[PDB]
Amino acid sequence: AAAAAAAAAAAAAVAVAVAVAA
Amino acid sequence: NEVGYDDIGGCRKQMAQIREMVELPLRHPQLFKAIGIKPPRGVLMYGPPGTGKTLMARAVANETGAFFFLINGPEVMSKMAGESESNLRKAFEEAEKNAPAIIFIDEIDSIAPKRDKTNGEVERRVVSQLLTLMDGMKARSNVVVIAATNRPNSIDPALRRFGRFDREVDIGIPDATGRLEVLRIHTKNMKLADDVDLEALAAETHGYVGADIASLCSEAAMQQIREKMDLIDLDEDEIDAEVLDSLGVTMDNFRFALGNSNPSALRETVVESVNVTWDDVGGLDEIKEELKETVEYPVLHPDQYTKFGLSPSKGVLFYGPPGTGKTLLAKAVATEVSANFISVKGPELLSMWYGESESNIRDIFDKARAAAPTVVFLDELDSIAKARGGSLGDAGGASDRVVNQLLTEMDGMNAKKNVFVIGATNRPDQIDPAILRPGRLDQLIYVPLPDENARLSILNAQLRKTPLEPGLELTAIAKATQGFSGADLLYIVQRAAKYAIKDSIEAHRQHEAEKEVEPEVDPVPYITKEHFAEAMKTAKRSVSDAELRRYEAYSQQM
Amino acid sequence: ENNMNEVGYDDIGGCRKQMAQIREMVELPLRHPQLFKAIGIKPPRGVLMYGPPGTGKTLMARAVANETGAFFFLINGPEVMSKMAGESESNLRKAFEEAEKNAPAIIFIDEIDSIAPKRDKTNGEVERRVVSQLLTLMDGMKARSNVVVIAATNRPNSIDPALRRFGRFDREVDIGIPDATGRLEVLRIHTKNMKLADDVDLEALAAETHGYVGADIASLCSEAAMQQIREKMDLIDLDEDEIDAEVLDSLGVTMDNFRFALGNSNPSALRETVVESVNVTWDDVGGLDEIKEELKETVEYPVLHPDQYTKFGLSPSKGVLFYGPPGTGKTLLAKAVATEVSANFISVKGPELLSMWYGESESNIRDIFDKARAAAPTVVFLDELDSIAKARGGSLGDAGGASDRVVNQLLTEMDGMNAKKNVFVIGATNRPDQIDPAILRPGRLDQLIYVPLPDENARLSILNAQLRKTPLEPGLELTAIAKATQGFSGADLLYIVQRAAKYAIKDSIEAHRQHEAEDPVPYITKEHFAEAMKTAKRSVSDAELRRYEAYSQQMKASRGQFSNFNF
Amino acid sequence: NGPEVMSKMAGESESNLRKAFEEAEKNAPAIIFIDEIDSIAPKRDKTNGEVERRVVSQLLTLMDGMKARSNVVVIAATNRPNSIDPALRRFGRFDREVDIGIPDATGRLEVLRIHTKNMKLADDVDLEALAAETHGYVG
Ligand SMILES: [Mg+2]
Ligand SMILES: [Mg+2]
Ligand SMILES: [Mg+2]
Ligand SMILES: [Mg+2]
Repeated sequence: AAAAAAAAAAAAAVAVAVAVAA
Repeated sequence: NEVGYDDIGGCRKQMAQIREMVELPLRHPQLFKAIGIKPPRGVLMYGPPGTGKTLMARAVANETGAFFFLINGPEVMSKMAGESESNLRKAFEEAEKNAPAIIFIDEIDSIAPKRDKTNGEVERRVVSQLLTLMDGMKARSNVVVIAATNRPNSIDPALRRFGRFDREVDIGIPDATGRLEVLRIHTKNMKLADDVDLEALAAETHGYVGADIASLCSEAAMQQIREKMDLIDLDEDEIDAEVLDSLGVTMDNFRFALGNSNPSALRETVVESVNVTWDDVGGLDEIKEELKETVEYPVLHPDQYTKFGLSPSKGVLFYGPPGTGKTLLAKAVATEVSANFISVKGPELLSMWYGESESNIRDIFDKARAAAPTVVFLDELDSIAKARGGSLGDAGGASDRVVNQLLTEMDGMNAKKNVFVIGATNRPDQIDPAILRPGRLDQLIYVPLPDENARLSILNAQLRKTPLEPGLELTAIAKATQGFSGADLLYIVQRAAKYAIKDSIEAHRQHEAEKEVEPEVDPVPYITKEHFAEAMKTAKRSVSDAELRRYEAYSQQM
Repeated sequence: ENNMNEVGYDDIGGCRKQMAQIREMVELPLRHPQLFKAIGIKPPRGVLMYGPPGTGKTLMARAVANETGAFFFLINGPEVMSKMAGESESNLRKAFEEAEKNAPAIIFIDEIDSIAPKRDKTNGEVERRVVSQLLTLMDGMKARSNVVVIAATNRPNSIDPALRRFGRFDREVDIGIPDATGRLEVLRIHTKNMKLADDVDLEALAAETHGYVGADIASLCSEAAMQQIREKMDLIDLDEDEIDAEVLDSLGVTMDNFRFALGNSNPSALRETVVESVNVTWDDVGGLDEIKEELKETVEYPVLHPDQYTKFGLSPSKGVLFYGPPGTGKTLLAKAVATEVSANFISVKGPELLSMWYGESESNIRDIFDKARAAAPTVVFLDELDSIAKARGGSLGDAGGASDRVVNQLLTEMDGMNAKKNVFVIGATNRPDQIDPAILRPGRLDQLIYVPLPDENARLSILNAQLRKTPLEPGLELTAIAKATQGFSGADLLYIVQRAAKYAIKDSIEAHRQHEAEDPVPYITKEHFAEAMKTAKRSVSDAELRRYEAYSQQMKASRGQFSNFNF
Repeated sequence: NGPEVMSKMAGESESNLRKAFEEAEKNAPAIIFIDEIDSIAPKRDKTNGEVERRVVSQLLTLMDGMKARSNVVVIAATNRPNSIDPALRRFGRFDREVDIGIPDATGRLEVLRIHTKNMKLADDVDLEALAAETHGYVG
């Protein structure tokens, strides 16, 4: 018989940066 | 069991279309040959859940004596060496060999995902086999397939191409009249009291669709049954007879039902019921009348704009200094407007993942438009609409993309399915200029600092459920409290109540202390003049003068 | 005797309304079918149980299974799925057919969240097939035949919207935190079989319990019993052979065991964010009599005296903000409130709550305030509000206005679409001019208490509080110290005391050194203070003091247009 | 190898690690060499990917537990040692973090002598001058 399979690989996240107005 | 055309309600145009499509090529093939057109082979159905699509399919299966064969999307696959192909093949073989039958596949999205989106090998086989058999069932073989999908965007376009599935039928949601007949259909098999007037019931039922009306009816019946069971002492051992013929659902049951129910679409974002009424907001009367008129006129007097051929203004933005009942007005409309209401806090939508944020904005706006009419309350607009600038502190313009998506999905508003956007910001200067468009949040309401009579209204409306002295005049405080915001008056009254509580509990445990070694439980059953004087001796102002100056300048701009 | 342990409707308690709703829904269509044919409409045959963990959902289901005489079939969530392709749907089909055919039956779907997430957020295949098959089973042709489906969840928002429509799950019951009477009832049911001494007072225990739900109460009882066992297993030996019959009886878990277990345990929600119980008492905080009495007055009555508030029909005052020069003792007052007051305490630092990811600060704030209102009544201490409350728009260059979104989130969360039953925010800031204008508004933080530099009698009170445990010289008088210190703060007096202790310990260890070479000092002497106050300074300078007094007098000027105000 | 072990599929990276360890203990007393663990064992606190948490937990468990190891030794190599969870950097997992810095001019002499031990060359060239002018090179 042919079996099934579950799969969950990854995603994409977002970072936040700080700047200085010299 | 016994469901027919009488059972179906609303969607008369769609019902007539489906009736033609399913009867004419099956009861009159000779007429189709005579006119000279090959009758269609496939029809798909889509729309929000609970619109009676499956009910309609059962009615079509029953009314027409043609042989029927039910298949459900997720029920055609198997395990033994991919017998799913054999299952579908044998289904089609039985449908042809038995009679000029009719085949109905429900929830095709379960058995027809986009090729790229589904990963695996058995899915490819079943989808391709569905394609080839749907092609091979020729026109002269007198069978037709009916497709019923809850979500139309979950199917690859290859199944939608002309010649396999050409006729679409957007069932959608019913109108007020459609809701009226649905109520009549549902209530024609129960003992209804005389005082029921379904026209009003359809005037207030707004976001309910198809099945929710049945829920309302059944739950109302339950309310009547419980109201009449406790009074009669219906013992668990006994059976009552004389009560049976007297049970009748009253109007108050339906009022209870409408007050405690929610359209299934809005079930996710339901907020717990917090009582607010238009009499509690004493001040800002002109704003109250303007808001009620502008929000109710499209919902009760449509004909005026149709004769005028104009689109009444939709958006509005509240701005003003802190604590002047803006959120209170939002609560009041949410409670006593006779329309749906979805409030969202600014920061809830943002998230760390990529894309989900705007997807959530799409979800909320889709939900708002589906159960139209609705009133979207945007509190703290100073969180989403920020001056983009060249600051570059954004995460790749994530805020910028979110605001642009909100602009694109709120500016594509239609006169049909009216959704009223309520704005509320504390600092009006940091919102983008794009929000003042006539087609987007046009109205600009300013909530000013209250005056003497407004302040008196605030006090008397805020202490309605409050025991007071008989000989007390509130004009003096109004003359004294000049720049005092409503929240500050709340502070004053709460402090006075606190002093009253202090005196009450002091007298209480005092009297008890002499007791150990009924009368008046509270020797001070209401606040008193000296309590108010002591609460007012330590009162403060809420808003400084700089905020008043800057808001006055902002108002002076227009 | 499994019959004895079987839990009826009597066992479940504190949620009599939901109990009645479920009991009628399950029995009336199976006890008075003629009545339901007479009314005209059919009953609902789908219900969704939801609520926080440890409320009684599974217990409620067990009671229903024990009481109702119909067939009962149970389906755990993940149990259906199997590796081979297309068996889960087979499991659902066989379950449903056997349940329906074999007399009228009750389905219970435990942890539905494992099955129906959203139909569009998942990316697998088998799960979408299980949800579609479930939808078909709920509604279609011959959808159900005298069968009703119950589901239980802790996060109902992760459920497919199609499941929350009439015909699939008609009614949603909300089994939330029990009230004082509810917790009293659950305590009574859980203590009906153990042996109690007469001294026990369950009413008081329900009174001081503020957020415990169900299993929390059970845990309290169990641990108390264990403590009693560890109190009466100390007089008796191990006795591994067997236990004598004179000790097994007359155990009697007394009320102090309950008090001890309540003082140790915390609600099941708060244990994630439990803080150590720093030991402080009201006698430790010298001076500031009006501030301590005001705090006690505003915190203990709304939580203990709701009848009067209902009588007058006004909501209580919620917020409070301490502000003043550093070291006057605001954080000390917070410590006292945290340790002595019965209400729950959530200690959070100022910038502790920020986070690297985008929007996760706002999620963290939402989680903390939802947690606070979940186990209410609670008091939340926001130390150094000037870290979190910046004047909006002042920072052109920033991380995308993350501070602005944070402060706006706080503003809406402390005042929004919330019942606002019992949440007390305490503010403590050493730079009160930089706080956002809206935070100082009444209705959010209405009480601005200035803690000025202590007066001579207040410095004397502080000194008496700070030497309440140290052994002291009989002939030593603090009045000279008070008369001599004028501009000092409480921290400075603590510094003087610590210096005196330092000289005392130095002399003690030296004298012990000579003693061993071949307790001399019973207490601190006068000369230790004479030499310990020669290195004394003032912490806050005149500039900061003039700033704080200017702020206070600006508020007092804002207090204008007040007079005798005769009525 | 560093990144070879990790797999997108659920429960394969840890499966590979388990297979490697069991065969290594089965065959004979042996030495393992997990190079660039930093690509296998990042900070659990700062990571979001579930598979890295899974592999680091599996490594922690197998390296120390109930009768974890029996006459086996393991060696790790990283280019930076800070980006690893502390639980790995205690006794019983990685005892002593021995450093290996840039070679000295002497070390340049020995490495050149090793390199030239089999390559025929002119006699004029001198190794010490080459090492002195080869400053900054490594390995
Ligand atoms: Mg259907
Ligand atoms: Mg507001
Ligand atoms: Mg449970
Ligand atoms: Mg402090």
